[PDB]
Amino acid sequence: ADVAGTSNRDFRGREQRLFNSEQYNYNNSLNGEVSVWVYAYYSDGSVLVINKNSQYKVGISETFKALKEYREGQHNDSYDEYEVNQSIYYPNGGDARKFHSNAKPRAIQIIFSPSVNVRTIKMAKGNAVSVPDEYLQRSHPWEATGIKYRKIKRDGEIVGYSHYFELPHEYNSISLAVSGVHKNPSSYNVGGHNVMDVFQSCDLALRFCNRYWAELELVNHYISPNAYPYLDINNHSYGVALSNRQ
Amino acid sequence: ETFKALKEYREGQHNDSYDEYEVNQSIYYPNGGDARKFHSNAKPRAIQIIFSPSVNVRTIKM
Amino acid sequence: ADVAGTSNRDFRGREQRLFNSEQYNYNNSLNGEVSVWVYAYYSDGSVLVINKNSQYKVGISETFKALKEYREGQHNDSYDEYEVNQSIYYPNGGDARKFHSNAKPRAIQIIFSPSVNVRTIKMAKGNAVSVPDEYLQRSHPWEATGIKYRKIKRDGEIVGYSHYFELPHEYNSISLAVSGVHKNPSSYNVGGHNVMDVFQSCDLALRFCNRYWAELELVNHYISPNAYPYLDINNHSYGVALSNRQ
Amino acid sequence: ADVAGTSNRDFRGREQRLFNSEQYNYNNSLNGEVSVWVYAYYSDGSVLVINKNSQYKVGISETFKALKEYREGQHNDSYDEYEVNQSIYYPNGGDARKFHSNAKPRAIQIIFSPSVNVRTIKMAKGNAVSVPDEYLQRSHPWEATGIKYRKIKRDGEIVGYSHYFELPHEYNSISLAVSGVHKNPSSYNVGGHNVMDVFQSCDLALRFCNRYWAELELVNHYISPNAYPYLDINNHSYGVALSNRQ
Ligand SMILES: Nc1ncnc2c1ncn2[C@@H]1O[C@H](COP(=O)(O)OP(=O)(O)OP(=O)(O)O)[C@@H](O)[C@H]1O
Ligand SMILES: Nc1ncnc2c1ncn2[C@@H]1O[C@H](COP(=O)(O)OP(=O)(O)OP(=O)(O)O)[C@@H](O)[C@H]1O
Ligand SMILES: Nc1ncnc2c1ncn2[C@@H]1O[C@H](COP(=O)(O)OP(=O)(O)OP(=O)(O)O)[C@@H](O)[C@H]1O
Ligand SMILES: Nc1ccn([C@@H]2O[C@H](COP(=O)(O)OP(=O)(O)OP(=O)(O)O)[C@@H](O)[C@H]2O)c(=O)n1
Ligand SMILES: Nc1ccn([C@@H]2O[C@H](COP(=O)(O)OP(=O)(O)OP(=O)(O)O)[C@@H](O)[C@H]2O)c(=O)n1
Ligand SMILES: Nc1ccn([C@@H]2O[C@H](COP(=O)(O)OP(=O)(O)OP(=O)(O)O)[C@@H](O)[C@H]2O)c(=O)n1
Ligand SMILES: Nc1ccn([C@@H]2O[C@H](COP(=O)(O)OP(=O)(O)OP(=O)(O)O)[C@@H](O)[C@H]2O)c(=O)n1
Ligand SMILES: [Cl-]
Ligand SMILES: [Cl-]
Ligand SMILES: [Cl-]
Ligand SMILES: [Mg+2]
Ligand SMILES: [Mg+2]
Ligand SMILES: [Mg+2]
Ligand SMILES: [Mg+2]
Ligand SMILES: [Mg+2]
Ligand SMILES: [Mg+2]
Ligand SMILES: [Mg+2]
Ligand SMILES: [Mg+2]
Repeated sequence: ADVAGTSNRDFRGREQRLFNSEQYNYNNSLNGEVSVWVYAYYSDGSVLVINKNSQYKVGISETFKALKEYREGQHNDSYDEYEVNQSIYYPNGGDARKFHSNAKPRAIQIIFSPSVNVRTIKMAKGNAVSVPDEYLQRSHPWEATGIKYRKIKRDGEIVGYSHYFELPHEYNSISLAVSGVHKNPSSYNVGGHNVMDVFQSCDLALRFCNRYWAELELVNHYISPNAYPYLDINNHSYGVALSNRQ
Repeated sequence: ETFKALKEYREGQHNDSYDEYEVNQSIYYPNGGDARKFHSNAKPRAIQIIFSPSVNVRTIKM
Repeated sequence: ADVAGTSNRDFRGREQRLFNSEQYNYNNSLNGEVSVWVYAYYSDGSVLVINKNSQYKVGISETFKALKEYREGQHNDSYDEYEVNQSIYYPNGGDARKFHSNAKPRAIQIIFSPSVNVRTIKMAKGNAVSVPDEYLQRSHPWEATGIKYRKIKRDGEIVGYSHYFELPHEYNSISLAVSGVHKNPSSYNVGGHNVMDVFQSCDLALRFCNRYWAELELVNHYISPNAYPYLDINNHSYGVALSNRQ
Repeated sequence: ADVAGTSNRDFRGREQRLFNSEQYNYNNSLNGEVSVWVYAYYSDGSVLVINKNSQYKVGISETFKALKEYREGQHNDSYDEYEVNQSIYYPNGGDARKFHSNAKPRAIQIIFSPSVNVRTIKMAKGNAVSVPDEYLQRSHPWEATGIKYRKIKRDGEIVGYSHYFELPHEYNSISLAVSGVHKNPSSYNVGGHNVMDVFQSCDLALRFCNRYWAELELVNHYISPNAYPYLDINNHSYGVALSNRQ
C-alpha cells in the first residue's frame, strides 16, 4: 500500500475527516439536535447547569426559586429561604435573618449549540414574580437577543454561541426562560406537514440538571467529556472543531 | 425524565440523599464522585413502557 | 562465584524455590492452617467476608439475620428490617414497608484453602429459621458438597477451592454453616492422642469479618495483600502458586 | 382397586403412616438433629427465642447482658442499661435511673427435641458475672437437671422436653448455658472413630434468635409452622405426634 500521510490514497485519513464532517453537518440537518444550556453561577463557586436537547426547537424555563442554589443532602436554610423569597417577591414581605441570600445566582450564561439559528433566539428575563417587563399588561413576552451572542470558536470554527450577563446588584432577582430554533435554511417548514413531529419533540426533549462545585469541575467533568461548547470566566473557549478536520 | 428523576425516592424515609448526590457525580463522569457504594439500589433495574390501545404504534418514538 | 542463572550453584535461586515450597507444604502439614471464607454479595455491590483460620478443622455458622448487609456508621432501616425478618420467618408475619430487602445476599461464595481435604467439606444451608431441610425431624444436619467445588488455579497449581451459588429468587432466604477438615493423609488421627489439642483449636481459631464496598476493593485490599485465593464474577482466579516455584 | 379405608391394600394410607414414622425415627437416629431452645420471657409480654440445631450434641450459652430484652430499631435506654448492668454485677456499682430493668427476663423455658437423651442434659445457671455457684473455686461447672424436665405430649407421644423456671425476684439475675446429647442407645461412641465429625458438628450447628411480641405470636408464627414442641403459660402442649400415625 501507499505510505501514510504522503498520497491521495490515505483512506484512513479521508475517512477520519469525513467522520468528523458528517457529525458537524448531521447536527445541522433537520434530523439533528439543537441544544441549550443555562448556567447559574453562585458565590460559593458552584454552578447549576440546566441543559435541554431536542429536535427542531428547544428551551428552558425556570422560576426565581428554581434557579436558587440547592445543595443536595446538605442544609439549605430552608425555612429562612422561604422568608427570603417572600421579601424578594414584595419588598419587606418576609422576615428573613439575612440581607442577601448566597443562593441567588451571581450571573447567568446561556449557551446554544452551533445548530441553532441565532436570529431565532428569544429570552424572557422576568422579575422575581415571573413578569417579563414590570406589569403583564405592557410586557412583550420575550426579547430577541441573538445580536448579543458571542461565537464560541475553536480552530476558527463556531462551536456554539454564548450570551452572558452578571447579576451583581441586590436588585438582580430574576426568573428566566430562553428558546431557540434549529437552523432551517430550506423552505420546508418543520411545523407544516411535520407539525405533529414537532409536537412529539416537545415530549422527546431530554433534560439534565446538576450542581457542580466549581467552574473547573464543570469544564473537566461536564463540558469536555461530552464535546460541549463553553466560555469560562477568563474568556477561554472550549469545544471541538469538526468540519473538514481530522 | 432525567436520570436523577427515575431514581427511587422513598417519600418520608431516608434516601442516603448526600451519598446519592455523590453517586450521580460518578454516574455522570467516571470517578467523578466520592460515594460510599459501588451500585445505587435507587437505579432502575428495568423499564416498561405501555401505551393505550388508542395509540398508533408506528408513531411511537423513544 | 558462579554467574546467576547459569549453574547448579545459584544458591540464592535454590533457597528462593525452597522457601516457597516450604510454605506450600507447611500449610499442608498437620501443623498448618486450614481456612474458610464465606462471601455474601449484596445488590449495592458490597461484599461481607467472614473468614476463620484454624488448625485441624475449621468452619463458619451464621444466622439469616447475621448475613444481611449492615453498614457500619450509616442508617440501615433498622426498624423496618426487624419487620422484614418477621415476614421472612413466616409469610405475612411482619409489617415492613418493602417487598425485597436489599440487605439480603444475592449470592454466596465459599472458599477453602488448598490445605482442606475436599471430601470432608460439609454445608448446612438452612432456611431462614435455621432448619436444614424443611422440618428438623427429616433433616440431615449437612450435605457433603465437595464434588461441587471448583479448583482455583494459578500457573497450574491448586491455590484454593470454590463453591458459588446465587440467591437470585425472592424465596432464596438462608441461614448457613460450612465446615472442612485439614488434609490428613496419615493414619495418625488428630482426634486421638491429640484430641485435647483439637479442643483447644476450637478456642484458638481466629475470625475476621468486614464489609468491603466492591469486588474490586475486596480483590485489591483483602484477597491480594494476604495471598488468599479467590474467583471473581468474570471467572478469573487469584492466588499465588508456590510449590517448586520461584 | 380396593375402596379407601376398608382393606390392607390402602397403600396411600400405609405410605402416609410410614412417612410420619420415618420422620420420627430418623430424628432419633445418629444421622438426625438434636435441638434446644431457650425462651426468655419479658414483662412487656415479648419473648426472646434462641434455638440451636445440630447433630450429636447441642447447646446455647449466653451472658446476663445478652439475655436482656433488646428491641431492634427502637430506643432501649442504652446508656441507663449500661449503668443497670454495673449495679447488677456488683451491688451499688452503677448510677442507673431505675430500680428494676424491665429488660431482665421474668422466666426461662428450656426445651429440647424428643431426640435428646434427658439423662445427658446439663445446665450452667450462673450469677450475673458468669460464675455457676458463688465463686469459681467451689463451682461445679453444671448441674444435671434432666429429672426436672417435663414431657411435652401430644396424642400420647413425647414431642419434646421442658424445664421452666421463673425469675420473679429482684435477685434473680442470671447467665445461662445449657447442653444435651442426642440419643445413642448403641455402643458406637460418636466421639470415637467419628470424633472429627463431632468437631465439624460444632461448626455446622445452625443458630436462630429473634424477639417475638407475645406468646400468641410465638405459638402461631414460630412453634407451629416449624412443628416444634412447646408448653404455654396455661400448661397447654403443642407439637405433632408422628410415630405410627397418619
Ligand atoms: N500560525 C498559523 N498560521 C496560519 N494559520 C494558522 C496558524 N495557527 C493556526 N492556524 C489556522 O488558522 C485558523 C484559525 O485557528 P485559531 O487557532 O486562530 O482559531 P481559534 O482556536 O478559534 O482562536 P484562538 O486560537 O485565537 O483562540 C485554523 O484554520 C487554524 O488551523
Ligand atoms: N506457552 C506455554 N507452554 C508450555 N507451558 C506453559 C506455557 N505458559 C505457561 N506454561 C506452564 O504451564 C503450566 C500451567 O500454567 P497456566 O498459566 O496455563 O495455568 P493457570 O494460570 O492455572 O491457568 P490459566 O493461565 O489458563 O488461567 C505451568 O507450569 C506454567 O508454567
Ligand atoms: N376417648 C378415647 N378413648 C381411648 N383412647 C383415646 C381417646 N381419645 C384419645 N385416645 C388415644 O389415647 C392416646 C392418648 O391421647 P391423648 O389425646 O389423651 O394424649 P395427649 O394429647 O398427649 O394428652 P391430653 O389430650 O390429655 O393433653 C392416643 O393413642 C389417642 O389416640
Ligand atoms: N427567618 C428564619 C429562619 C430560620 N428559622 C428557624 O430556625 C430553624 C432552622 O432554620 P432552617 O432555615 O430550616 O435551616 P436548617 O434547618 O439549618 O437547613 P434545612 O432546613 O435546609 O435542613 C427553623 O426550623 C426555624 O425554626 C426561623 O424562625 N426564621
Ligand atoms: N459520600 C457520602 C455519604 C454520606 N455522608 C455523610 O453522612 C450523613 C448522612 O448521609 P446522607 O447520605 O444524607 O443519608 P441520610 O441522612 O441517612 O438520608 P437522607 O439525607 O436521605 O434523610 C451526611 O450528612 C453526610 O455527612 C458523606 O459524607 N459522604
Ligand atoms: N415498618 C416500618 C419501618 C420504619 N418505621 C418508622 O420510621 C422510623 C425510621 O425507620 P428505621 O427503620 O429505624 O430507619 P432509620 O432510622 O432510617 O435507620 P437506622 O434506624 O438503621 O439508623 C422508625 O423509628 C419507625 O418509627 C416503621 O414504623 N415501620
Ligand atoms: N443513668 C442514666 C441514663 C441516661 N442518661 C442520659 O440520657 C440520654 C438518653 O438515655 P439513653 O439511656 O441513651 O436512652 P435512649 O437515648 O432513650 O435510648 P437508646 O440510647 O437505646 O436509643 C443519654 O444520652 C444520657 O445522656 C444518663 O445520664 N444516665
Ligand atoms: Cl435535513
Ligand atoms: Cl505433620
Ligand atoms: Cl444411626
Ligand atoms: Mg441526610
Ligand atoms: Mg430546617
Ligand atoms: Mg486556536
Ligand atoms: Mg496462567
Ligand atoms: Mg478417642
Ligand atoms: Mg431508626
Ligand atoms: Mg441514647
Ligand atoms: Mg390429646
